[PDB]
Amino acid sequence: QNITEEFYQTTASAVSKGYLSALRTGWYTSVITIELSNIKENKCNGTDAKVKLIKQELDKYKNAVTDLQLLMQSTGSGSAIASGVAVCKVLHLEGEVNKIKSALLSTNKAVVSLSNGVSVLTFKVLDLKNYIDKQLLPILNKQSCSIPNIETVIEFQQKNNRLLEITREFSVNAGVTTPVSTYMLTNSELLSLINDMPITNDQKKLMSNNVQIVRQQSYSIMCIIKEEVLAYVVQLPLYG
Repeated sequence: QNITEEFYQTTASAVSKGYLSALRTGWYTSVITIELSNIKENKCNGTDAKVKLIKQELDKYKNAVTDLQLLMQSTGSGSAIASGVAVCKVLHLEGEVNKIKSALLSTNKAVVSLSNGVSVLTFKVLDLKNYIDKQLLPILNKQSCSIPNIETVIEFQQKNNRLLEITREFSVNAGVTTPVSTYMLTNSELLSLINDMPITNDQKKLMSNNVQIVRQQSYSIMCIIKEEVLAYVVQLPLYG
């Protein structure tokens, strides 16, 4: 007799699931990118605890990258994610990934015209290469490993945690996840994407007020790792 299961429910709002799904008229696809460091396993004189912890965190960084590389090689028309899948194909066209990277070199957001006709908003939500190439490359790219003070270990785990969780969600879901978690797209990132969507301001108010409901109506789709860029497509509903 519990009719609540037929309703999206948040702390302040509820929406009928069938009514919301029926109102959908299209999909909006965005490209979410994480900048990665292409670093091989460097072996040097590692004795103390802090070096072990960094290399253990580094190993998990390497495993997550290789796991996602196996996903992109792994993984139409009538599918619920056919919109996002089509965008992934364009990203596989040689030259698109560098185009997205060039536009995100100075900002974490930029509108990019692909080489199929679609203009797609692109985000860079995490810059791991910048952190690794400036805080860890000087320490470990040596004959004898440098000593990273224990707070550097904590910082790197903080930043690396998001990549591991994203890899974990993609691995157990075979590359397609719903609802879109806060690790795929934080609330701040999701609200920013909504504000730049080609919809009305009232629609932006509707989605911004109900971010949790938007997550349950959206998909996150793994696309590619290429040229130090991890790219996945977030597919958001359009009610127009």
